[PDB]
Order: sequence, then C-alpha cells, then structure tokens
Amino acid sequence: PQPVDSWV
Amino acid sequence: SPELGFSISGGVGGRGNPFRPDDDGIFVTRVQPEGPASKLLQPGDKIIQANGYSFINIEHGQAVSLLKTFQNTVELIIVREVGNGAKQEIRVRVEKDSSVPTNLEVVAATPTSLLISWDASYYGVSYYRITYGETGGNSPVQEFTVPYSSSTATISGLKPGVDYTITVYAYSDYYGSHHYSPISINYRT
Repeated sequence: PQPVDSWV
Repeated sequence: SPELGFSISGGVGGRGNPFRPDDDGIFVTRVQPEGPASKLLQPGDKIIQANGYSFINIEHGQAVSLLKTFQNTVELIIVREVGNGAKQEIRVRVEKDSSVPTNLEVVAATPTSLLISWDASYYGVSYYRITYGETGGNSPVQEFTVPYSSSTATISGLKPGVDYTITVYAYSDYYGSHHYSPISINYRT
C-alpha cells in the first residue's frame, strides 16, 4: 500500500 | 529534509493513521532507533502542540511544514494511551539532528529488463520513485514507485541495445513535495 506517513 | 527522527501520519483531509480510525489528528508513526526521538516518543503518540503551535485541526502538510521550520530544539506535547481509557499528556523536548539512496547498480540484465539495487536505509524515506527513459530523449519518462523497505527494483519493457538513464528518488513525505538528492545511472541493454 501507499504510505500514509512523512518524515520530519 | 528531516532531522527529528520520526514520521507522522494523519491530519485533517489526510490519509489517516494506523492507530485510531476516527481521529484526524497527527500521530507519531515510525521512530528511528537511536535517533533524537528514540527515548521520548513511541508509535501512536498524538501530537497536540509543537513549540506552542496547536496541532488540533491541522492538515498533514501544514504539520510537516511547521515541524520542518523549527530550529534546534522542538517542544512537543503528545497524548498517549496507557490506556484502558487511561491517558497521559506528555511534554518532551527533541533536539534536531550526497544522495539518497546511494550506490545504484545493475544486478542482473536481460535484453529487455534490468534488476537494479541501491543501499537499504529503512528510515527517513516515505517511498521511492524510479524513473527511466532513453538517454537524451524528449519523451516523458516512464516511472513507478516502490515502498521504503525496497532496495531493488525491476524495470521491464525496455528496448534491446538502447541507452537508458535510470533515476531513483527518495521522498521523505507521502505527498511528494520533498526528495533528497537523487541518484542516476546510464545503462545500455
């Protein structure tokens, strides 16, 4: 599945 | 470019989160081991404030853009379930701190296909985009994505005896606004 998160 | 060492999911109008189906808040999702957040935050922590800014009602991209502009130390207030109903509000301070990926190579090739590899890094990347096109060509590139856990990809449907330029992009966010410096190779089938 496509990701739902982003790195910060 | 990330320096807090964790990912977030959620936000009003976002793609949701894996912890709480009906909550549109911002949630810590993955945490880089031995990174700045490793002793302080855990998957499922809901961020409600960062450096005095409310994260209630915030959109995903707004949260990312805010967190990225903060300098040096970031004070976060999170809500954690402990948790038979029970809840804690926790205040923590997290101290922020080429190409991605590296060492792009062809492992195996046939006249119409290539297996490429690159160095696995399992943190800091939301997804990879792979592009390929004839070197010096003016047609739009072909492209596809692979998950953060991949360090190989197979490119199929190539013309034999043609020079191709292959590029790998590593995006830190799911919506594709930030990628690290990409890496490319040329290969002839």
